Amino acid sequence: AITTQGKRIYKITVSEAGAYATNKHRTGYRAPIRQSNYTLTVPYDRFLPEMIRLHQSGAKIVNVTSVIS
Amino acid sequence: SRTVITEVIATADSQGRFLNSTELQAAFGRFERAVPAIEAARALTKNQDALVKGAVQAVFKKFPYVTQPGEKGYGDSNQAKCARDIGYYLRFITYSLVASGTGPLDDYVIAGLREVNRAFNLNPLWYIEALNYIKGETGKLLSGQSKTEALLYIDHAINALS
Amino acid sequence: SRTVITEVIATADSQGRFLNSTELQAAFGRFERAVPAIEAARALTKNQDALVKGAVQAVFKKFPYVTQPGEKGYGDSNQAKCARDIGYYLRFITYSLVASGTGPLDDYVIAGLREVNRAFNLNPLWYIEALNYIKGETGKLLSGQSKTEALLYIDHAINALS
Amino acid sequence: SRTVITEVIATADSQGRFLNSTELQAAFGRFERAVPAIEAARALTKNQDALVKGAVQAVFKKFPYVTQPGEKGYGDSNQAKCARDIGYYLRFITYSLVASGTGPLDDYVIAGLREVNRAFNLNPLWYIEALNYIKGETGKLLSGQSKTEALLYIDHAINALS
Amino acid sequence: MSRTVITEVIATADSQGRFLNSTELQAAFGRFERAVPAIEAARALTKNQDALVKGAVQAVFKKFPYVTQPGEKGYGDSNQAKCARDIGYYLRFITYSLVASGTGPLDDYVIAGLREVNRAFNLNPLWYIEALNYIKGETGKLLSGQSKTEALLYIDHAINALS
Amino acid sequence: PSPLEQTNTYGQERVQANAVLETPQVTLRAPFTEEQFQGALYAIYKQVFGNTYVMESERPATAESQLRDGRITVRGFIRLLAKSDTYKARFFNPATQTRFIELNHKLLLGRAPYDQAEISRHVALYTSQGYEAEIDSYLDSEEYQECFGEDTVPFFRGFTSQPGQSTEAFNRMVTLYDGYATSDSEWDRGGQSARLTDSLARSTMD
Amino acid sequence: MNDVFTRAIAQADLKGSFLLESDLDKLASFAKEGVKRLDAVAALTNNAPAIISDAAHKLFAEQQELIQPGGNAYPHRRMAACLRDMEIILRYVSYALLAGDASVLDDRCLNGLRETYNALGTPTQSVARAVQLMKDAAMVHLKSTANVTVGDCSSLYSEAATYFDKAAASIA
Amino acid sequence: MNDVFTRAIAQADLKGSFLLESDLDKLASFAKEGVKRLDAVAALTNNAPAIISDAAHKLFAEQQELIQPGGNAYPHRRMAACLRDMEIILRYVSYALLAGDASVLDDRCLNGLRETYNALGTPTQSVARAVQLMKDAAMVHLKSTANVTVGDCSSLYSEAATYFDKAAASIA
Amino acid sequence: MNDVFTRAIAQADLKGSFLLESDLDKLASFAKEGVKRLDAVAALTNNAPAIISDAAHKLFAEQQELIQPGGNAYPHRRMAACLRDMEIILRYVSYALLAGDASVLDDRCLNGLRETYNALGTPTQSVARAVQLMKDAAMVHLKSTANVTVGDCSSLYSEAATYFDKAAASIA
Ligand SMILES: CCC1=C(C)/C(=C/C2=NC(=C\c3[nH]c(/C=C4/NC(=O)[C@H](C)[C@H]4CC)c(C)c3CCC(=O)O)/C(CCC(=O)O)=C2C)NC1=O
Ligand SMILES: CCC1=C(C)/C(=C/C2=NC(=C\c3[nH]c(/C=C4/NC(=O)[C@H](C)[C@H]4CC)c(C)c3CCC(=O)O)/C(CCC(=O)O)=C2C)NC1=O
Ligand SMILES: CCC1=C(C)/C(=C/C2=NC(=C\c3[nH]c(/C=C4\NC(=O)[C@H](C)[C@H]4CC)c(C)c3CCC(=O)O)/C(CCC(=O)O)=C2C)NC1=O
Ligand SMILES: CCC1=C(C)/C(=C/C2=NC(=C\c3[nH]c(/C=C4\NC(=O)[C@H](C)[C@H]4CC)c(C)c3CCC(=O)O)/C(CCC(=O)O)=C2C)NC1=O
Ligand SMILES: CCC1=C(C)/C(=C/C2=NC(=C\c3[nH]c(/C=C4\NC(=O)[C@H](C)[C@H]4CC)c(C)c3CCC(=O)O)/C(CCC(=O)O)=C2C)NC1=O
Ligand SMILES: CCC1=C(C)/C(=C/C2=NC(=C\c3[nH]c(/C=C4\NC(=O)[C@H](C)[C@H]4CC)c(C)c3CCC(=O)O)/C(CCC(=O)O)=C2C)NC1=O
Ligand SMILES: CCC1=C(C)/C(=C/C2=NC(=C\c3[nH]c(/C=C4\NC(=O)[C@H](C)[C@H]4CC)c(C)c3CCC(=O)O)/C(CCC(=O)O)=C2C)NC1=O
Ligand SMILES: CCC1=C(C)/C(=C/C2=NC(=C\c3[nH]c(/C=C4\NC(=O)[C@H](C)[C@H]4CC)c(C)c3CCC(=O)O)/C(CCC(=O)O)=C2C)NC1=O
Ligand SMILES: CCC1=C(C)/C(=C/C2=NC(=C\c3[nH]c(/C=C4\NC(=O)[C@H](C)[C@H]4CC)c(C)c3CCC(=O)O)/C(CCC(=O)O)=C2C)NC1=O
Ligand SMILES: CCC1=C(C)/C(=C/C2=NC(=C\c3[nH]c(/C=C4\NC(=O)[C@H](C)[C@H]4CC)c(C)c3CCC(=O)O)/C(CCC(=O)O)=C2C)NC1=O
Repeated sequence: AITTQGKRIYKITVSEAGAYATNKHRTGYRAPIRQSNYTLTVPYDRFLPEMIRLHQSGAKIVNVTSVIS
Repeated sequence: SRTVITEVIATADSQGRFLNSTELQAAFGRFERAVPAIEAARALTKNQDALVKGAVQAVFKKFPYVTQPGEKGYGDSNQAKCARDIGYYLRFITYSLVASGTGPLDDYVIAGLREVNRAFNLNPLWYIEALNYIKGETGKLLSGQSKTEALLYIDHAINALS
Repeated sequence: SRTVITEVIATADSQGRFLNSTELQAAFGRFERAVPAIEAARALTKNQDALVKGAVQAVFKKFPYVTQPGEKGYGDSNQAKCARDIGYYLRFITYSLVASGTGPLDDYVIAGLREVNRAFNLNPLWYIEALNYIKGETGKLLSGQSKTEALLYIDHAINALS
Repeated sequence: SRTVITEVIATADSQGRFLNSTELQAAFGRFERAVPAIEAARALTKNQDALVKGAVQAVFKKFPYVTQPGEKGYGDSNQAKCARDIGYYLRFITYSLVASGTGPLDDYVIAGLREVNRAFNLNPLWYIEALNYIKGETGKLLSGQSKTEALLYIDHAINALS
Repeated sequence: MSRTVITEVIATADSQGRFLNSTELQAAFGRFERAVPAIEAARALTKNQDALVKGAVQAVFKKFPYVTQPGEKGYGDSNQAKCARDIGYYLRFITYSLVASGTGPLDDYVIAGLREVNRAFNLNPLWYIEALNYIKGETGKLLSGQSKTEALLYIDHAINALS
Repeated sequence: PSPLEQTNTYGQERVQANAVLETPQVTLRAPFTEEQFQGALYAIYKQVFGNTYVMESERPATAESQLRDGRITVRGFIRLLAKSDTYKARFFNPATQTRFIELNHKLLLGRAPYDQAEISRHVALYTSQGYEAEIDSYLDSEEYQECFGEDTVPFFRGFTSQPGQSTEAFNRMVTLYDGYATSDSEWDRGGQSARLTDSLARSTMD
Repeated sequence: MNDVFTRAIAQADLKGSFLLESDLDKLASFAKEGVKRLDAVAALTNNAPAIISDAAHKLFAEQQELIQPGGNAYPHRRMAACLRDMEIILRYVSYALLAGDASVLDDRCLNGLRETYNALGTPTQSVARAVQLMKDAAMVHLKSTANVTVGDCSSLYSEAATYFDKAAASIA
Repeated sequence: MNDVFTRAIAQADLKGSFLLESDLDKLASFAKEGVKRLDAVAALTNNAPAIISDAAHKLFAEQQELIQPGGNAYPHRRMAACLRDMEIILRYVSYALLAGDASVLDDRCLNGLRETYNALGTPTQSVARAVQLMKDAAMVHLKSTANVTVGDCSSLYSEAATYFDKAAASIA
Repeated sequence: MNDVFTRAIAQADLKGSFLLESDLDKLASFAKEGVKRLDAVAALTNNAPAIISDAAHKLFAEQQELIQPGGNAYPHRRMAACLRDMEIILRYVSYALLAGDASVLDDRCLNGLRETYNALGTPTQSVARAVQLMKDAAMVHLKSTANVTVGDCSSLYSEAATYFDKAAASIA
């Protein structure tokens, strides 16, 4: 985090894809329904768990942008 | 800002379920309280200027050592700001009465209150005394119910300011 | 249990605040509508036997096929337990009227009714036409606001069964 | 409390790792800066009574009206409480200088002071004036490193007050 | 708290708040049918343990000649006894994982926390890697049919863990 | 009726947690004002800090301001809360690591630990990758993610059966919660001693 | 956590009979008295800073050790906790008042406060005296009839007194 | 948890020896009967709702005080929790049957039920009667030969009976 | 959590009076020798892998009951936990040495470790023996004066040995 390699936070735009919604229905609505598209800001170190978890959830990454560098 | 039906909307959307009775009786509560607040708003619209001026004179009264030269009460533009402040507070009070809720009052004055108060040496007790005096004259200005909910709403404004 | 009074007190406790206007206006609403609600509950408690037994008869008339030997509705104990269940429902509708909230229904009969119903292959419809019988009578036994609100609560009962 | 060595121990615990040259350098510099801070503690300790009396009378000079009857300052018990509070503050400032940090001061005055302020109407500006007088008074009681570090401690306390 | 196919199935079913569907039954059937070659391999390895351990000792000696001279970690009669004991326990746990139809025994017994053991005892994995290399070389004839590959899978997983 | 009377919620009040089961979860979804904001923060602070009262000076203004704008989810704000030094000072600093993990489970997951194997694994995780990784693991855990969601304030999900929860979780959290009045500061010696270790021990063997 | 009607329903279902006409009459009377009870609750809510402040003043006048060095409330953090505990108990008492019965306190507020205060080292009798003076100040404010429909709320005053009394008893 | 093969590996590790030939023999005996185990668990799972429903029928028939008001099944939410309890106990006994080692039932299920139902006020004797009724209802489908190859499985009957007896004596 | 300076300030607050000039001089003397203490703890941390290696080797040479199956540290995971246990013990002893007070070691390793090991079944006397061996290796490594100015550090040696003594007495 504090490290120069820990910095360079990147923003992520996330779309709750159709496959994501189909998986969500079978798993169950334990979270409130929000509009499929939403934005998010993620540091470098926890950048990985974000798209990993989106991959098990079935969603796909719209794009990636860098806050720093 | 919320009217009672506004938090009704918020909840009903939040659980993703239709309105049950309870919020509907709340809607009543609002409607049957609406009219007394309506003539309250009328009366306070009538009395505004005297309210402001008398409040200025009384806040000078109970705190005379701020009217002395060299502090906040001293200053022509200072007193003009006192007057405009009182006007704004009681106008938002009328707004809240019309809404039958504290919503506009909250999101228009209450947010960031304390830090503004000590960030400019504007004593909260000044506005506490001003609002208390306003209770003093509005006790006779309004009668019956309208007096009661006016008392309660400026009381809530004081409690947030206190 | 679960009441508008209890909703107020919990939604003030979990945030640790003292009560302000909106919820106490809702309390006015509750305390004013208590009297029509409580007299409606009184009347319902006054006429229970006809309601329950005629509801059982109405279920038979709307489902003759459950009466014959060899199916689940057949049996003296089965009719006794009919009357028991419908009496419970009338019970809890009266309770909800008394509480001026749909709480006790939700706490007792609405919590988990689906899986217990499919546990014994119970058809919720049977109870729905029992409620239809009940609304048919309360269209006569009550008058206006008490009638309106009893109809409201029983309608919510079907809706939950729906 | 939060001393430099204490926070180093805590952070070394955090990452589950031993100490390194950087934090030992921090402890080193703490050890050397202790000696001027130790002399500051001596100078403040030997002057504590004059410090307290001068601060109390400086606050009185700035706001003599507080001493008027019907106000917080009026009353021999009230003045004794003023002096006792200022003495507690000075003792905690000595503990801050000894501990080479704000740890004890933060924990033992700054934690939960504004609550009492609001409850008991104890204006921070009074203690701010007292600490400003202590600043001016230690400007001559201390010089060099000790004066600068005691000044930064007490103005940290002042900024926390405001 | 071992992880075997049936135990993993049970844990998954308990986690999901449900009973066992078709896939769990099919997996149980597969494990039950594969147990017979695994038991065959376990018995065959049990028969010839001494040859395996001795050949592993001499293979470790021949691969790295720089060891068994005095003045280093591996030289010593107690060191030799520890070599024999370690290789014996390795083959013990390999047989256990063969019988369990899962790597859980090996994982929990040795692979759990092995690396800090090595770095606290200067034990580079390469010696035991060569030991298991000789072990698979010997078992290349010891077993037959399914049992051969059943042993191969678990021993290869153990080697990869050692890597 | 029966000679022995069993009220509707009788189990809720005979067990120490009745209002806990009655108290609903709180979410922060759409733009809002200071009032229910302050309420939500008060609820969060009572939740995370085991009914330890946090001095008003200690709280972070920047984090709550960013949450107010909404750029950071409530999950991120909870991360920032846990990472704050006051969390360690109340919890991590005066208490042993087993007791620390028990407290961390009870607070940020609202449930008792399932088996001693979980405690052992999480102690190993802490030893191998520091303090902050344990909190990142809890708040990144799939169990929390599904049971609460991105916008849910943690609540005591014990006192209630959960999907795939150990039978001892109920007993441990009954022994561990012990009421609204229970505090877990550097005081009372109850937040320091690991009560749950004895119960976790019996689950290791059979 | 139950109010008057909810608990009435509670033992009603416990006995397995319908709500008798007498109990309905009691509840209807309560609701008729409802606006007075709400008036008392509003009076409690309004004067909360005043009552907390002045009650603290009498407490710390009649005891000094709590503010003395090393006293059970000596640090500012501990003083603030000392005051907010009384604020919380007052808020819960007002909760019970509007709820008509003392269920809320026994349910959550005071079920296990005694062990907490032993563990914290707080003396119980001091807390009891603080609650008692809180009660006295609340009574004083409620007796005031300014800007309210005059009448007889003697039941309400006595009932809030019973609240505070059993709260102090639960402290012990 | 700790299955039968896990149990064998556990004892082998504890005494530090290899598998004996008799150990491989008994584990092969377990391996060959796995088909019968699959049949048994399929029978239990498929008939589970019917079994639990009729078992609850005999339950509430035999003890009529539980259902009626003041009983622990009355408020009809407790009924839902009761059905959940029957299904979960049958679920863990099916788990234990599949694993062949009663460790999973003892640890994951029966460790805390005793204190749990003390804290819940449930008559535990009733729950023991319940699980006994479960085994009575389930042995029907157990000896059912519909749609499957016929064969004596007396060991499976006895093992299921012992599992249910363990559960009963546990909650007893 | 608390060090010598914090502990002294705590006593000063307990009596409510300023720090005594004598105790201020004591703290000044402690700070003057702080460079020697920092050197001691640095010698601890560089030799910490060496200290733990030596202690583990000698303990395993003298005790063999753990390396065999059924030993408390027999599996790789168990003995790895053992190794990190001694590692953390030494780490907390070093932390106490930095602080000069045993409060932090009490807060971390000595509040409830005993019953923790009892539940785990860990024999405490083995832990105490490991503490003694680490203490011997540490006094050996710090009594050397490599690349650092020589001086009288017998006070630091005594303090570290006594910290190990309190740790050992706590565990066993
Ligand atoms: C769970 C079952 C188990 C395993 C897997 C095991 C391996 C093992 N071998 C050890 C020591 C040892 N092991 C060896 C064997 C070495 N000699 C060399 O030829 C080779 C590199 C290698 C074998 C081919 C030696 C020499 C030592 C002594 C290390 C020392 O004390 O310096 C140790 C450290 C314990 C001690 O020092 O007494 C372990 C844990 N022990 C077990 O109880
Ligand atoms: C912050 C204070 C503190 C520390 C550092 C601590 C260490 C610690 N040791 C543990 C178990 C253990 N501790 C040991 C150590 C034993 N091995 C040998 O045989 C000796 C008899 C002895 C060491 C000389 C072992 C082997 C285990 C694993 C228990 C098992 O799996 O059977 C555990 C719980 C399970 C785990 O983490 O895997 C902890 C937390 N506990 C604390 O409360
Ligand atoms: C809190 C209020 C409450 C509810 C909601 C409730 C649902 C309920 N109704 C029951 C009796 C029952 N009730 C019915 C259905 C009635 N009888 C049939 O003749 C008609 C078709 C129908 C009337 C329209 C049946 C079929 C059972 C028992 C199931 C059985 O024995 O087969 C049972 C016990 C099941 C049994 O004894 O086997 C429950 C849990 N119980 C309650 O105490
Ligand atoms: C950590 C140690 C500690 C301190 C320092 C502390 C301050 C403190 N001073 C108090 C009283 C007081 N404090 C003051 C001092 C202020 N009022 C003004 O008049 C002065 C201009 C100004 C002084 C600069 C006075 C006059 C009183 C008595 C009247 C009152 O309660 O406001 C009180 C209220 C309780 C009481 O004594 O009756 C507190 C909490 N409390 C603590 O636990
Ligand atoms: C953490 C404890 C610490 C502090 C607080 C610190 C400040 C500090 N700056 C110093 C010299 C100085 N400080 C300044 C900066 C100041 N002078 C200029 O007029 C500006 C108005 C102003 C900058 C805003 C300068 C220019 C010097 C002399 C240059 C030199 O360092 O040789 C001195 C030596 C004189 C003395 O004994 O007071 C101190 C202590 N050093 C420390 O180790
Ligand atoms: C890990 C698997 C698991 C088990 C073993 C389990 C037992 C269990 N049953 C419970 C409640 C209950 N359980 C029952 C059922 C019993 N009472 C009646 O007398 C019946 C005869 C009898 C059914 C066998 C009832 C009625 C309750 C509600 C008690 C209350 O709310 O006061 C509870 C409290 C929380 C809840 O589940 O709602 C547990 C933990 N729960 C689990 O998640
Ligand atoms: C559910 C409602 C509720 C209760 C029941 C409650 C009791 C309570 N009192 C606490 C501390 C305290 N409570 C008091 C108050 C008492 N001690 C003094 O001696 C006085 C005699 C007396 C007040 C008049 C004090 C002084 C502390 C400070 C102890 C400490 O936290 O270190 C704490 C720890 C909270 C924290 O700081 O994180 C709790 C939970 N708090 C609540 O939110
Ligand atoms: C939105 C908030 C709101 C409030 C709070 C409010 C007060 C209020 N007080 C009322 C009557 C009353 N109020 C009171 C209570 C007061 N009298 C004395 O006893 C006490 C000093 C004091 C109790 C704290 C009494 C006794 C009555 C007359 C009812 C009766 O005699 O039965 C009524 C009913 C109409 C009336 O008779 O005036 C209202 C609406 N109105 C509002 O719109
Ligand atoms: C997909 C999961 C799966 C299932 C469901 C399964 C059942 C199954 N059981 C079989 C043989 C058998 N199944 C059973 C068990 C049954 N016979 C007994 O009489 C009882 C009624 C009952 C056990 C309580 C028996 C005894 C055999 C004959 C095997 C032998 O010689 O012992 C067979 C081989 C015959 C065929 O394919 O038609 C299957 C497929 N196998 C599977 O892989
Ligand atoms: C990054 C942390 C750090 C280190 C490591 C460090 C080493 C260090 N040790 C010093 C003195 C010293 N260091 C020691 C300690 C050593 N001598 C004894 O023989 C022991 C074997 C051993 C400690 C166990 C002693 C006794 C002195 C002499 C005291 C003095 O010079 O005032 C000095 C002062 C050199 C001088 O005054 O000319 C330094 C810089 N300084 C630091 O800021």
